[PDB]
Amino acid sequence: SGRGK
Amino acid sequence: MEERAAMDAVCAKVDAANRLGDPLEAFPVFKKYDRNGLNVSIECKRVSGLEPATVDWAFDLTKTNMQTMYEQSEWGWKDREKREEMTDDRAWYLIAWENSSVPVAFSHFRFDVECGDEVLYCYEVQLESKVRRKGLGKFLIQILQLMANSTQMKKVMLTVFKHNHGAYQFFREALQFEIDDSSPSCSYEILSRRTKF
Ligand SMILES: CC(C)(COP(=O)(O)OP(=O)(O)OC[C@H]1O[C@@H](n2cnc3c(N)ncnc32)[C@H](O)[C@@H]1OP(=O)(O)O)[C@@H](O)C(=O)NCCC(=O)NCCS
Ligand code: NA
Repeated sequence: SGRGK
Repeated sequence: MEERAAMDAVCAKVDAANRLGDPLEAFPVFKKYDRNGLNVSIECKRVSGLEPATVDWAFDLTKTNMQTMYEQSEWGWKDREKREEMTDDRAWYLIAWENSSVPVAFSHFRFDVECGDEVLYCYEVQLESKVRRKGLGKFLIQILQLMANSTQMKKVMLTVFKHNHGAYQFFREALQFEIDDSSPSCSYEILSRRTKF
């Protein structure tokens, strides 16, 4: 879920 | 491969993928999932191609499933910012329909550059409780994997919460995703599964 660094 | 030419191909492949009419058209036999009491049709569309009601349904399902886990992470839940992300023009959707009227599962993915590589980024994979643990999720991610092979992405990547233990096992163990080098290893990890060419 989402796009972390 | 010369650097400028290498950078050009990377951009060329990502742009070519985003110009596709229907990426699922390369293997239309994956437009049906009929296993384990599930019977579903699957379509692949740019977010622009979805009804406002469907977009709301996706956002809603994601929030219902993920909000607490977002609050337990460094990110926190940010409604407007999650809406922006999921309605970005570059957003692709894989959607599963139980009847021609009922959406039961989706994935938000994109074709993009990440850490210099052409990748298929899986932003979301979200199912209704009732269609879970029936192979649909695994089916959906294989579709992403086939598309990555077909469009010449280097991997399928995603972010998973360390406290989303079930999803972590799904990706890491059942689907054999690795911990990506770009992973902080933070309350999350970056997972990837390479293409084979
Ligand atoms: C996580 C999710 C996408 C997996 O899809 P799914 O259809 O339910 O899972 P599958 O049927 O394809 O499971 C394949 C295997 O992965 C494992 N697995 C899947 N979900 C699991 C869970 N919650 N806990 C532990 N293992 C799990 C199992 O080994 C499973 O095989 P099995 O049912 O024979 O035991 C789905 O259950 C879901 O939508 N959860 C809510 C939203 C979410 O957390 N998404 C996380 C993406 S970041
Ligand atoms: Na997800």
